Amino acid sequence: TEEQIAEFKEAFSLFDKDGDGTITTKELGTVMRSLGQNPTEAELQDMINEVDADGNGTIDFPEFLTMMARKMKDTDSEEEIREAFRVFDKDGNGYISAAELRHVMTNLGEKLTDEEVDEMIREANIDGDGQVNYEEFVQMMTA
Ligand SMILES: [Ca+2]
Ligand SMILES: [Ca+2]
Ligand SMILES: [Ca+2]
Ligand SMILES: [Ca+2]
Repeated sequence: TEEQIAEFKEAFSLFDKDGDGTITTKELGTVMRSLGQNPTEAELQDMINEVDADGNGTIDFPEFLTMMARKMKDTDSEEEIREAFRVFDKDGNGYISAAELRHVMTNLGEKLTDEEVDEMIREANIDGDGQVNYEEFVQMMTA
């Protein structure tokens, strides 16, 4: 963890421009900008409120660190799921068709008829294209 807080410390300093130990809507603002995004003060204020646990109006290390921890898990999630999607989507076309789910389902040890695969697509197909896209996929995986 020692070398972990250090890493986190490094990330915190980019934001803490004047090094007083807190991040302000203005400091958050200059970083967003240096990144090519010019948020309004109102949008900046919402970004701070979300992380500000004690309501003093700024974010300190412990608050950042704790925001950061939780969110690093969820990006390690979206990434596992973004993976499975890619193995399913044999023709990297953005969509999982019946032919594709059937092929991979057979490699998982289940030989399904076209009818059973059809039923799988249906169940998860929202926009009704008869295909499963990333969006439909995650809702199917997670929820
Ligand atoms: Ca500061
Ligand atoms: Ca605070
Ligand atoms: Ca495909
Ligand atoms: Ca669809």
